[PDB]
Amino acid sequence: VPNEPINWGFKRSVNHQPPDAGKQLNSLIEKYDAFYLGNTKEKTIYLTFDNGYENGYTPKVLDVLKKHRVTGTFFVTGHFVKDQPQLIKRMSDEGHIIGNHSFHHPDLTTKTADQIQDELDSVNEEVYKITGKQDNLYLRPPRGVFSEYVLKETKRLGYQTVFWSVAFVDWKINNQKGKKYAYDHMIKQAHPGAIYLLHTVSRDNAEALDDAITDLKKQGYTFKSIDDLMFEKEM
Repeated sequence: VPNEPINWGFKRSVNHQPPDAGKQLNSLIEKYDAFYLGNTKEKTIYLTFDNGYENGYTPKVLDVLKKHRVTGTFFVTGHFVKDQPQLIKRMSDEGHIIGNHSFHHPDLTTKTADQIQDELDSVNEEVYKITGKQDNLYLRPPRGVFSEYVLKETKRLGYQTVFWSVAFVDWKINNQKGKKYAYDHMIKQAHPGAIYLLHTVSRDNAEALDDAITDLKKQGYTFKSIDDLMFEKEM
């Protein structure tokens, strides 16, 4: 299979309609069971987070999710796990899902099968040492970079690759825009079956999320987890 680097990207959602990555990308991901949307036939949103390091707001994000009784899926890197053991424990104890964002967050298309296996297993290994548990195998390619080779290999390793349908610039520490910026994006880009990709390092992201969930729920949206997505898609 080809190993041509591919960066996950797509035209943003418009008019609250699910976005589409195109026929070529849709065919590729489906050939390997990867997905970027959940059930678009109901007003449901699946929250996911990418965690590479901590900037002091994840505890508040966890409090907000608990308050709204929403289950998040956090894709963590080796560094995050090693640096924030207590947070990993909270995610596990509070019913959240811990996804794999690789240990060193490298470009997987440049790693051999053996290297890929180690990059992923090492994260689970450390997570288990902390939680004594292990979630279903979910992966989010570092920097959204992948290829058919990466999808084929990770799937062979039992990993389900999870992309996204909503994301914005909430990861730039040198330019933290505030609550309104993030909130407005989560409301405007909302759509049935949306899988949100959020970060927890920018100023007021927890407060923006709190407001977004509150208002999205009022609109008639229900928040489900990646595990729920997988389960319901099976039945």
